Amino acid sequence: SQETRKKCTEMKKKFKNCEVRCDESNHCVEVRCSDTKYTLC
Repeated sequence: SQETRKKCTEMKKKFKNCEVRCDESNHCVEVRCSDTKYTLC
């Protein structure tokens, strides 16, 4: 529980230039830099 919101904060630390968006419905954090877009579930 809330491992996704933790992971979103962590991905924002690493990828603050990229669009790191938090979730809870899918428990998957999508990150969207420009050409590179990846989702850590």
